[PDB]
Amino acid sequence: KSWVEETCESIDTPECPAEFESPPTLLFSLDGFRAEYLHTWGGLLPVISKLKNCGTYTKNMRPMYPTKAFPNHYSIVTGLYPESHGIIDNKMYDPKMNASFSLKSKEKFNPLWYKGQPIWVTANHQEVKSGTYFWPGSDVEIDGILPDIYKVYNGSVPFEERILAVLEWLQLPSHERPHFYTLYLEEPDSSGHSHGPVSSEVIKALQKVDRLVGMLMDGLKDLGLDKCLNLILISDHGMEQGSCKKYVYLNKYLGDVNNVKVVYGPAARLRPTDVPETYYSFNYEALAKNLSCREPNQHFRPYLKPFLPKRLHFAKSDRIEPLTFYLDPQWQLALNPSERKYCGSGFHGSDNLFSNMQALFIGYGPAFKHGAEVDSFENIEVYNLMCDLLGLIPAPNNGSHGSLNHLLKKPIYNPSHPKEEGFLSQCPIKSTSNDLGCTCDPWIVPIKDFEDDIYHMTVPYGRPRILLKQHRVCLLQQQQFLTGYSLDLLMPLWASYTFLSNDQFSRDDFSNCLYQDLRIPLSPVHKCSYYKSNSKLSYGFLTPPRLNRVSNHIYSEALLTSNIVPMYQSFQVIWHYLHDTLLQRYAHERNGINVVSGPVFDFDYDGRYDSLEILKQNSRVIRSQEILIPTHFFIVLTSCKQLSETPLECSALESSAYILPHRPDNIESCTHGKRESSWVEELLTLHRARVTDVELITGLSFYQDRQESVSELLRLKTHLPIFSQ
Ligand SMILES: Nc1nc2c(ncn2[C@@H]2O[C@@H]3COP(=O)(O)O[C@H]4[C@@H](O)[C@H](n5cnc6c(N)ncnc65)O[C@@H]4COP(=O)(O)O[C@H]3[C@H]2O)c(=O)[nH]1
Ligand SMILES: *[C@@H]1O[C@H](CO)[C@@H](O[C@@H]2O[C@H](CO)[C@@H](O[C@H]3O[C@H](CO)[C@@H](O)[C@H](O)[C@@H]3O)[C@H](O)[C@H]2NC(C)=O)[C@H](O)[C@H]1NC(C)=O
Ligand SMILES: *[C@@H]1O[C@H](CO)[C@@H](O)[C@H](O)[C@H]1NC(C)=O
Ligand SMILES: *[C@@H]1O[C@H](CO)[C@@H](O)[C@H](O)[C@H]1NC(C)=O
Ligand SMILES: *[C@@H]1O[C@H](CO)[C@@H](O)[C@H](O)[C@H]1NC(C)=O
Ligand SMILES: [Ca+2]
Ligand SMILES: [Cl-]
Ligand SMILES: [Cl-]
Ligand SMILES: [Cl-]
Ligand SMILES: [Cl-]
Ligand SMILES: [Cl-]
Ligand SMILES: [Cl-]
Ligand SMILES: [Zn+2]
Ligand SMILES: [Zn+2]
Repeated sequence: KSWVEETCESIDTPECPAEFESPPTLLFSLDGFRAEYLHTWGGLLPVISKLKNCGTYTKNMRPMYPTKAFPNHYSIVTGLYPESHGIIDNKMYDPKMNASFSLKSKEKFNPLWYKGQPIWVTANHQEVKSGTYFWPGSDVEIDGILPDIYKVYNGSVPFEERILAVLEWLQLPSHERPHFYTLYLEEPDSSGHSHGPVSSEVIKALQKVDRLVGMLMDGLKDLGLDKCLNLILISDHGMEQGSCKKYVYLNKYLGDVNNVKVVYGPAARLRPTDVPETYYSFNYEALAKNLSCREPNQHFRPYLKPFLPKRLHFAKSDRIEPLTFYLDPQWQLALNPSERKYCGSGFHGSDNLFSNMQALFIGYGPAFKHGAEVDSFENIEVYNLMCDLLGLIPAPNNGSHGSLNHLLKKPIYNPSHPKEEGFLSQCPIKSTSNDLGCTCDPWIVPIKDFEDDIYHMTVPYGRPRILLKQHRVCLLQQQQFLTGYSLDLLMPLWASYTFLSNDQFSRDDFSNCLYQDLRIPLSPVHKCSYYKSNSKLSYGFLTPPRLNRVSNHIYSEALLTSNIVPMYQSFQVIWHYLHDTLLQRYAHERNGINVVSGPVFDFDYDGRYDSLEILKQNSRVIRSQEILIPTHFFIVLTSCKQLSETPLECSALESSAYILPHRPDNIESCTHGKRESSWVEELLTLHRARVTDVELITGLSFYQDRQESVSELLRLKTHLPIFSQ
């Protein structure tokens, strides 16, 4: 009898032959196996269906951007974003190397491309052997290390021979046998490209790899290993149907230029042809602006790379061109029709939250649960998991160690909340009152005399913790919100408040009206007079003064100088619509929301909060005062899973996070032709982010006082919703 015909039985303990002290881990990639293939054609794939039903499965493993083979395979084995591990696409130009990378060039074997630490190198350093039958990077000497057994990539090797070789490796004596293995097949990616994802050729390709996995499982059973091996069946990305009618050609807007090179496809990038001499002097911004808002409902958008949504984490590599393009589902871009492959084939590379880009993940073996279906997770999380399976300490990476513990029968690593590394103080009322130059309207109720339940109301999940190392913060308590105030930057790092479903906003105006918070040092850029007619810059509020839960008028404590941030007039359009219109609707839909908002400073576009050194280099002198202008603003919205519960009494949390670019115009949204502001909601959706994304870029940590385990909270904070096509 074959493995697939046996009944599914629980493997609570590894059932291993005498020559095996612990089960190995095998990482098995089916290139271009989009998650939906199993959703729809599972009945035709008996082998992979048994792995899913007898193992641990997610409907969608989220890939990394761009959704191509080399970035994503190397992300899986490093736990790193492509921008950090250096393999940002299958084809790259490095201006400092003055060298081009591609899959059919000898540069593919040059170790200088491959950063980070792949799991076989991690294993080597910790006395664990590896055998790789193809995997990007595995035929390259990385950190002076090669897998104990490896194969130089050769796509012509029959799939059966690859599986048989691994099965022979598993028969090696213990002192030479690897503990970690890889297998890689080019299908169903090959048929998806040549014939499209919805084709009889892809179905044949899916049946072929299903029989090949069965061949693997049958071999393990013959060796007595089918209950002594942790299998991770995975893919690098999904597949989409391209069209010649959904292809953007830049020469429509630029003319038939030849001084630029465009990496064609859905995640296209642009650089001058005269490199490296002009790689940094080229006027990318002028080119980006010439390509912006040219068509109604334009299906491509130019982005200078720091302006891409942070959730993509696609900017901190010199191999990522300063100009990139973001493409709608099914759409691709090239310089002209001669600079691209066939426009009607299957393709991938698009936004890693598009449903058809989602990837496969099944875990099967002693370590994995039986019949468990788990929420989506990113493939950068798998490196830590394989480390736990192999008894390895992981190298530093972007996965959140412990966030996949719910996949395992018995979690290996027990995660902790990060320590608060800030310096916390109390801010005393010890500021001499000064004229702010404000002209408050008569209906603004002043703060004439400045001199537990409220705390829980404003931070019902616990206050955000300051991860910023040695940063000086004091907590400012108000009746309706809590502020984490930076004494080093003289502006608030976050404000937290709860917006109940029946709470009303005030209609009154409050222009050019502030009250000096006598608990903080007075700065010239705290005053109304500084921003008066300041064409360069205005100010905005973290907590909305119109929200007043007790009284009918403007909430005067929200007018404190500790509650304002520098803010462009252009961004005020977004911020005002968010708070005057969207938040009220979200609170109706969610039965209230808790809100935390604040500034972000990521001037070096690495997705992490900036050092003091970096902030000093990016300060601006405006109206004879040094001022630090945020690069983004964050907002985190939290409510209950059960709609009968208000945010102060959640049995379980629902979280939405956003990292909004703080730009001095709204060219990103193409608003010249618009007479209503719903485009603000589209901008929010595009720039949604994991809670963990916000934590990394602000040095803050949320929800630490909740009773859920740390791993459960990591699951909440790493989640990101998929755009359903
Ligand atoms: N729109 C479109 N794009 C295509 C088509 N055919 C290929 N592409 C693209 O060219 C790349 C080369 O595919 P290949 O068939 O020549 O080699 C395959 C495979 O042989 C190769 N490869 C896989 N592992 C490798 C490895 N370890 N080393 C070197 N090359 C490797 O990667 C390629 C698939 O990864 P990919 O889809 O992200 O990139 C494709 C893909 O993005 C096509 O028909 N239509
Ligand atoms: C994703 O995880 C990466 C690995 O932890 C992380 O990259 C690391 O970033 C730090 C901080 O920039 C670098 O640390 C050192 O950088 C230079 C040395 O080159 C020093 O001047 C610094 O003081 C510091 O010691 C690491 O070199 C870097 N590691 C790698 C492999 O890139 C990324 O930041 C993470 N990405 C996100 C968005 O969180
Ligand atoms: C960059 O490398 C290419 C090799 O493809 C070479 O032709 C060119 O002269 C080099 N330019 C500089 C400035 O080094
Ligand atoms: C690739 O493998 C095939 C066998 O499947 C072999 O004929 C061919 O010579 C190999 N290529 C190289 C460069 O070794
Ligand atoms: C278009 O590009 C030119 C350079 O060729 C630049 O001077 C101009 O400012 C750009 N147009 C816009 C609207 O930015
Ligand atoms: Ca930064
Ligand atoms: Cl790099
Ligand atoms: Cl390139
Ligand atoms: Cl278009
Ligand atoms: Cl492609
Ligand atoms: Cl195990
Ligand atoms: Cl709780
Ligand atoms: Zn692929
Ligand atoms: Zn492909």
